[PDB]
Amino acid sequence: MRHPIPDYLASLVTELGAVNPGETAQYIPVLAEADPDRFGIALATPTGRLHCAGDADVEFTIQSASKPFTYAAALVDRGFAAVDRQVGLNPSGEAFNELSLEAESHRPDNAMINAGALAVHQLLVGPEASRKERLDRAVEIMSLLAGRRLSVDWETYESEMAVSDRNLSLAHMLRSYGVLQDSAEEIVAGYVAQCAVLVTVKDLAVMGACLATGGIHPMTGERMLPSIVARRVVSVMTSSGMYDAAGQWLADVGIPAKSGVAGGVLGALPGRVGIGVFSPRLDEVGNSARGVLACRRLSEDFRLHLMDGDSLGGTAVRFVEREGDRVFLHLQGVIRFGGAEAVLDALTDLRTGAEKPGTGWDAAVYPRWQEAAADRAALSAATGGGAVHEAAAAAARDENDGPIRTVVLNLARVDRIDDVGRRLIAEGVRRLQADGVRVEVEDPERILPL
Amino acid sequence: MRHPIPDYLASLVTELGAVNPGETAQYIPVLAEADPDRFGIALATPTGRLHCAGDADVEFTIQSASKPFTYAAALVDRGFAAVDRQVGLNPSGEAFNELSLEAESHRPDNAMINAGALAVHQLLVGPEASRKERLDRAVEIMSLLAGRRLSVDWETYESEMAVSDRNLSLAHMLRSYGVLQDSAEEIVAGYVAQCAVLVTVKDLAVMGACLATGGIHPMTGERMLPSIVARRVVSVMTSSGMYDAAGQWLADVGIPAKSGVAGGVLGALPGRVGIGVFSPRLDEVGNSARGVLACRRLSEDFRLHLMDGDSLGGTAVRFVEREGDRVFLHLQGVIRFGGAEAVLDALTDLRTGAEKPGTGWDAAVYPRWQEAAADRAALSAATGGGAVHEAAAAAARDENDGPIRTVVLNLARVDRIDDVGRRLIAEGVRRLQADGVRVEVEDPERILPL
Repeated sequence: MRHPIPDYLASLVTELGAVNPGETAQYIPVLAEADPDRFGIALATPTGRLHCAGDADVEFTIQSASKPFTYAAALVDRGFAAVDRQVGLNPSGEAFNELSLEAESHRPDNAMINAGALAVHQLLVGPEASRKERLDRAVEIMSLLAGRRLSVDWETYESEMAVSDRNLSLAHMLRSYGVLQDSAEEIVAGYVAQCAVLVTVKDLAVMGACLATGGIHPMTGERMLPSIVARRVVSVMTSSGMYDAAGQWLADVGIPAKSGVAGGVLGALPGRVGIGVFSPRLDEVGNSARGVLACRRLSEDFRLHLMDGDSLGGTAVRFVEREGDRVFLHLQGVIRFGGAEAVLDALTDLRTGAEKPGTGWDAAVYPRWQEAAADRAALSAATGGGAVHEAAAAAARDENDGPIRTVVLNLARVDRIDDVGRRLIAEGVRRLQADGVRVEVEDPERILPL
Repeated sequence: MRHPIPDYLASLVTELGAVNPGETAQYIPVLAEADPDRFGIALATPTGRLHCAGDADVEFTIQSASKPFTYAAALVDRGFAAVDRQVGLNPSGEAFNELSLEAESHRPDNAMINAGALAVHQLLVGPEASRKERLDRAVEIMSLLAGRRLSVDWETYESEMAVSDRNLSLAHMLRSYGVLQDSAEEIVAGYVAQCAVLVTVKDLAVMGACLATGGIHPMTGERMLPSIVARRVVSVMTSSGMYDAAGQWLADVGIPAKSGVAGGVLGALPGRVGIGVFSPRLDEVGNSARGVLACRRLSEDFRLHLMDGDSLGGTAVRFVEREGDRVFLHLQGVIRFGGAEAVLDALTDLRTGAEKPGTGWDAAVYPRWQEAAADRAALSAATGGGAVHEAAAAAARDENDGPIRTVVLNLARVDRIDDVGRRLIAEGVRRLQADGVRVEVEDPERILPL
């Protein structure tokens, strides 16, 4: 059988491809002349899968879509403090107002706008880095997430460098205020080359997947960026990626994304998917007309919306078996606060101490809640509590005859766990032993420690 | 053993409670006189748990935090089309500019600002609803999610009704532009009473949990609102809840939230938690000083950030066993696109047709990717692919001797599945049978159908 997702993409391409409104980027001859009859799309999954359709192997300059990647590198190369002092976090239109730098901050609004991107480039390696080191540091970060050595299309670079008065304007203003140190020409040159890096709809998908996983490369499993750094990048994509229309975009689509004037659109939905879309023509506000509509389709047909929750929940608890005197509690999935939290519910739901719990709510006041609670399997199916309820069960009819003396924690089925999970699950075990309960942790591939 | 989460909350209360900067809402005597020495916090989980600390049982007028609830009711009572024609989706400051209504839209920016909240109230039941029907329709929606009959503090209502010139101003302007039909006095009266509804830190937590689950009540499991309606509410909370500071807030905290001038703060992080915080004093921008700082603490200590993914992923696949000629594929958790997607990977990863797959990537170009792929168990642990890889395994060495003829899909361990999951998993099964493979669906509590 053939995977049905790519067939969905092919249908979407054909349906939305029935028309092609808008225009190709006019302010740069090379892009205005590009072939408009192109439309491709790709989805890179968290686990390493790649679905596509249409022109998804056609290279094009990434332009603005490169902004979240250089921001990432700047954060790793200089640290938050140095970068935040130069780049802000507020949404705004690309139209520039000097008043935004007059603030006691003296820094452009965010990293998605040109002025902010020029400050990011300037920060790329260190204060004593040359023009060349910063350029390939840019090319390097994009290349490392794309999984292959990328190149700069000098034809576009030269084409744009000849009509770069606006960005030179932005760079000179930024210097007067001290956000740039080197020359306006030098920083603008590096950013224009940066925007000229060539990628395909599939490179973007994979690059976006790196951000969606929190920094881990989906095709290898190695960490390319620290999760805290990726969180900030996807955060700014959502609040500023679509400028003044971000509010409308978050609600109707709900996907962190950034478009580029060459037709490309980058998407990255944490924990679920990396998206790459390509369609030359732009709408009245500068984005890829079909590129963004296609994102809206993916969101409406699949509910791939940042506000549509998809958590591990109680499913972190694979099962709870009360063999006899000992209890077997197995865990699974990627454990973070979500799973760790449920785990703590399981452990606590065993009577390993005088059970004088704090319901939290007055049963007398909420008769409905008590009734619903009376059937824990039903309520657990309606919310999504996995096998956590098997804990109250083990401590149920089974405790009527015999106390629990040993608890085995098996983590074989667990893929990974962050520090938050580790510290929480650790504490839960520390408190078990305190109840005079034996606790043995069966962890084949030592994952538990910090 | 005692659950460690509430102990964390108690520590946080004591730590952040060491100081108490800001002022109580001054523009309404009753609130300016309220006792500032109060600080409580509560967390309501998706599965029905409630952790708390400090003054979390003290009632206070919900004020602005009521806005996302009336918006929800308006959406259900009138439908998106009627409501969107009166209320926009763009962020903005509470400071009012007439220019926002002059747009061809002729509607206030969003539902979080007063002007937008007044339009929401006006729409509450129907065009022919009385002043009274709209007031209790408001009280009703908040009461239904809080799980108990709430009441209006008329003392605050009268106190505020005596100094409601600003909101009357907003209501009269909205009438001139046709966003309100009834009198300015009537709509303002209903909204001020609306803001006077009394709730505790724990009511908010639970009310917020209703939004975080996509509309399902955590203490009962019954649907209080349709998921599409909750998605829109949490979407606007994130983009407009914190006004012009939403960008900064999304990045540093990442929690959909709204504060109220009485000291309360509502939080709702899809799929993970409903939050309620109370702390009378407000900062220089009108929010609960400690209320918001406490949200920042929860986000930094637990990584309870909208951009920190927590997806079910491959864990939707509990396990894949190749008993012999038949294969057993069990599923678990709350299946949506995330799980359904992985399921489709499992099914496809079996050779039930001439295996001429589309790698998606050129192995020659990405030697690293091929190597990593060579060890599917390792790569599946590094990304978080659950037991989906057991599919390629069943179709592995095992297929060297004998083809697969029957596939059993067990959904007993699955809690629930949306339409997206149903349609996708359905299609995957339709395509299996097409390969001449027998497919038997073991679904005890008929969940599959649409």
